[PDB]
Amino acid sequence: IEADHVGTYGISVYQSPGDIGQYTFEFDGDELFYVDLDKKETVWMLPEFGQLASFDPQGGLQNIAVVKHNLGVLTKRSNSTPATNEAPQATVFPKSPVLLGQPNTLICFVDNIFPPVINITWNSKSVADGVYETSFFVNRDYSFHKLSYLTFIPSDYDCKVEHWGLEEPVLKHW
Amino acid sequence: QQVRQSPQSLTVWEGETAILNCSYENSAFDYFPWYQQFPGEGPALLIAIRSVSDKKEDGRFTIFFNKREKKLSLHITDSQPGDSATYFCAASVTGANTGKLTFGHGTILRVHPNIQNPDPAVYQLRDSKSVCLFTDFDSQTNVSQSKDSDVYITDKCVLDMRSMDFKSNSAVAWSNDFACANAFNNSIIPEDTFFP
Amino acid sequence: RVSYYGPKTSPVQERHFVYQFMGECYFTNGTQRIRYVTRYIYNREEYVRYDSDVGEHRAVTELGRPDAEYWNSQPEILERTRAELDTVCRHNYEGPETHTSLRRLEQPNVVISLSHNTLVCSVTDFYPAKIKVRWFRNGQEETVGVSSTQLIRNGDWTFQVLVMLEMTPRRGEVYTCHVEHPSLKSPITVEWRA
Amino acid sequence: AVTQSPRNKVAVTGGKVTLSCNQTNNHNNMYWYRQDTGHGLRLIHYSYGAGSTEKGDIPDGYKASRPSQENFSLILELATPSQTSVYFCASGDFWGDTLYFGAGTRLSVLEDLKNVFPPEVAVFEPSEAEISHTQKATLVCLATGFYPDHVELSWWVNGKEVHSGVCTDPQPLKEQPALNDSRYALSSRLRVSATFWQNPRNHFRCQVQFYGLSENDEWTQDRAKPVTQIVSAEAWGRA
Repeated sequence: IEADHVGTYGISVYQSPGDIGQYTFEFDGDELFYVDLDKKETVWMLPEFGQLASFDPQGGLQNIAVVKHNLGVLTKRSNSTPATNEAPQATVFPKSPVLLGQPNTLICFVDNIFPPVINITWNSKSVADGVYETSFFVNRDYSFHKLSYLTFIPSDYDCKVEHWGLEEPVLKHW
Repeated sequence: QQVRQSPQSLTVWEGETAILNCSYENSAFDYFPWYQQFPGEGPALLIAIRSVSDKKEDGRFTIFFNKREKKLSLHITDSQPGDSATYFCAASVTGANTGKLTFGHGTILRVHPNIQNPDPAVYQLRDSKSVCLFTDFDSQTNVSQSKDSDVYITDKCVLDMRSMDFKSNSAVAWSNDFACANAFNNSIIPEDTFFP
Repeated sequence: RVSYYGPKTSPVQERHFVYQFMGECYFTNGTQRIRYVTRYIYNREEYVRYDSDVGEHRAVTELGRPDAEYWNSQPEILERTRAELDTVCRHNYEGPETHTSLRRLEQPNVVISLSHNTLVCSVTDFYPAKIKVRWFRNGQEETVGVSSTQLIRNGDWTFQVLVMLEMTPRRGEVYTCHVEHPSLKSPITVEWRA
Repeated sequence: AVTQSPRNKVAVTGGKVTLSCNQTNNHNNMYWYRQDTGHGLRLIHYSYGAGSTEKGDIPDGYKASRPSQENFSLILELATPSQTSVYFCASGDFWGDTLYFGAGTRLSVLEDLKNVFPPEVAVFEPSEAEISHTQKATLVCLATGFYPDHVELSWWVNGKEVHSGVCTDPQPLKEQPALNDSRYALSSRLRVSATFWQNPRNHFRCQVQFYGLSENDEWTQDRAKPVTQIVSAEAWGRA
């Protein structure tokens, strides 16, 4: 469908078992915000937008309720057919040009995610300090993509995904 | 966002039209439902209007909405004494998908039953404290309470919802120097009022 | 302030299972033409959809007939969803988006650097996505041997593009990377002297 | 239908009260409101479904729990005097225009159980003045000296409860408004014809239902424990 802009509003995603949900807004491909369903807090991708607009997190909670509900019914309606897994693909690239002795951000882009539960990690050893994951994004084909971010001090790295539609975890080296 | 209702108590004689007013402050309110609460039960939805709507009719009850002045009114025509209740104004921003309604503090509407022939009198009842009954007075009497503790006056009863046959709006005074001639000293009595 | 409103998901009456619901607003020429499309998805298969062109729900798989038939019957739901094209799309574009997404402008950083060789023009951290990046050699537009990445989406409301020119450096030549973008009053021109 | 339990409860500071609410409309949202004069109807907690629970506008001092779609509970772990009130429960559908309320529960939380008295009740026969003057007769019933104000009055005319000709106060009244522990009184009236009253075969009774302490409660004074009870006063038609 042709358009200048597309706002994708009120994206609700629920999955059982696990009781996992997500409520996000997007504009033109970019996440405006999500609702934190445990802190019940609207958290914006850019704090600056949170200072210029608002969204009552409760309208997210109620919508997740509906979508939990609907999920219960359709589960049964189709006689409980289960979700069919997919193989995700990762692509690692840097945010700015890389300059040793200069701080840089390294982005991992996983796509063809479905269902939306992945472990996205990373020397030959795990690393946890200073990573930001994004929320799940929406694809025209109803699989998801997600980006992870690692902050490096360029010196002289691999991105590890554990999904279900992958028999052994896939590590895309840099 | 506060909803503010006026007046706090309204008293009306059967057949009048009651006007209950409500105003709000949040411009984003677009749904305005009125809830009626009878004594002893909990409120039920009486009647509601949306913001895209100028007036909402429903039998003897009508809501008048004014968006510009952020003002709202419930009219009750042909006030039956069975309409005696507390009435609450509410409003939600329906776009916020939150499910919470903001509530006025409600106005108490007491409807007086109508008297075929007024006959103001003050009677002395028998004990088997002693009690004095002021009864059968018309629209131009306001019963004020006693200037004396130790004298108790109840002014506005509410008829049983099921009363069919003997509806009146008397006042009762009781105490332990107390006779029925003086009992209603501090309220405005009609001049030709019976004292047997 | 000004506020984002979302649609109302319509309700219905190991092995894993997935539900997803979305409201898509399609703006062309600001709010001159809006299309509103709302989708209900079970296990990656879309099964119900409303579309403001149709003006009414439709089932997209045979799981959907119950709900599309149901929601079409009860007007408190169908009229509401029809009106979400204004109460959600038009309201959000005209309100919060105008104060946020549509007002955002971050200009790009451009740096050239050598890698028969090839220079790379690194243009990063900009928004929105419209950008033109041309090479000049001694002041002549070089379109042969120049190759750019596609627009790369950073996920943090910033784009980047890298334009590689194949070149041979002869002492004296000037290669300039030339960048036009809505955020720049005048274009950016960054030179590399051989 | 939306029903709450218990409908009346007495409690002392420091105790743990639990109001419970059940609903059978297959509604998804449930709410717990509170009603006090000068404050209207305030939201304490609510819930969009089982397992979840939201903080309303005055959630302090209460915790809520929605174990089941049909069940919402409201718990006061340390009851306070300030939590004395009338509590209302509600429900509604997703995006519902209507709230559906329960019948309410009166709850009194008191610093001590010493001041919980039942009502003393009396019927007052109609004056002959009113009879001869109106061919109407009005009985007046008085219930005095009770605490708290969880009371309900009824008129019984020869073994069947009667409603025509009855009007009673909608709320009790403080005997000594200066005191903070003042006892309360309610009044009522029943008007019948004079022909009906003077037939001394008709009897008239004023029955007042008081709610107080329960079986499992604990009473530490010599007086009879003010159980939840009924007090009645009676009078016979005459000449």
